[PDB]
Amino acid sequence: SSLSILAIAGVEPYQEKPGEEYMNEAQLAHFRRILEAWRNQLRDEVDRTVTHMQDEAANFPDPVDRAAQEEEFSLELRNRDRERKLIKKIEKTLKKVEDEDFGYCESCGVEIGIRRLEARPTADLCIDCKTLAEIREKQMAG
Amino acid sequence: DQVDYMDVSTQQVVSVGASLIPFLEHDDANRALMGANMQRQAVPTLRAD
Ligand SMILES: Nc1nc2c(ncn2[C@@H]2O[C@H](COP(=O)(O)OP(=O)(O)O)[C@@H](OP(=O)(O)OP(=O)(O)O)[C@H]2O)c(=O)[nH]1
Ligand SMILES: [Zn+2]
Repeated sequence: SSLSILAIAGVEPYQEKPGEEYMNEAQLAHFRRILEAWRNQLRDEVDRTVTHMQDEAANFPDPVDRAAQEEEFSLELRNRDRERKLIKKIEKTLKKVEDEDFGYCESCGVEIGIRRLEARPTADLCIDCKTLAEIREKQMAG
Repeated sequence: DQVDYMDVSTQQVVSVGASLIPFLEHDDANRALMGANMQRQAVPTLRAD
């Protein structure tokens, strides 16, 4: 369905061949393409946002509609900030792919599933370590 | 088979002042706010209708 992250690029889910080794040239190229498309899309969305923000902004004479026009901007900027935070993660993942050290958990040497990487291409840890770390985080935070 | 309770009626969310405005469901929250605030300031006319 044209709404996921494989949709952004014109790629369809990969399919590891019977005797296919784990990290080959083709998979790494695939993931690089995916990340590059995702990024370029996000940045073009930022450009849209900025053009909108630059066109709309005006001085309203009523205080109960200046708030109206500055309560949608807060949400918009929130989404843009979040995606900007994800642009650094994508950049780092692009650095691991270029360095040919992509696809393995940082805590334990186990390799992360291919299907999980096609799910969330920025994955840094395996599902088990991810869950444990998320629990430890949420517990140390609250 | 999981719902323990249910709202008594739709109006229970809002006060009387806001409850008097018709078609709140189609009004932005800010303008409902200002509407209620001024509506409570109305002066009685000569002949109520
Ligand atoms: N649009 C988008 N943004 C993402 C995505 N993934 C992560 N982000 C944003 O980048 C931030 C970095 O997240 P991480 O610290 O790496 O945590 P994570 O491993 O679970 O992704 C996230 O923090 P955060 O705490 O979740 O942000 P927030 O909850 O404080 O708003 C989030 O704001 C994503 O897939 N899509
Ligand atoms: Zn792990």
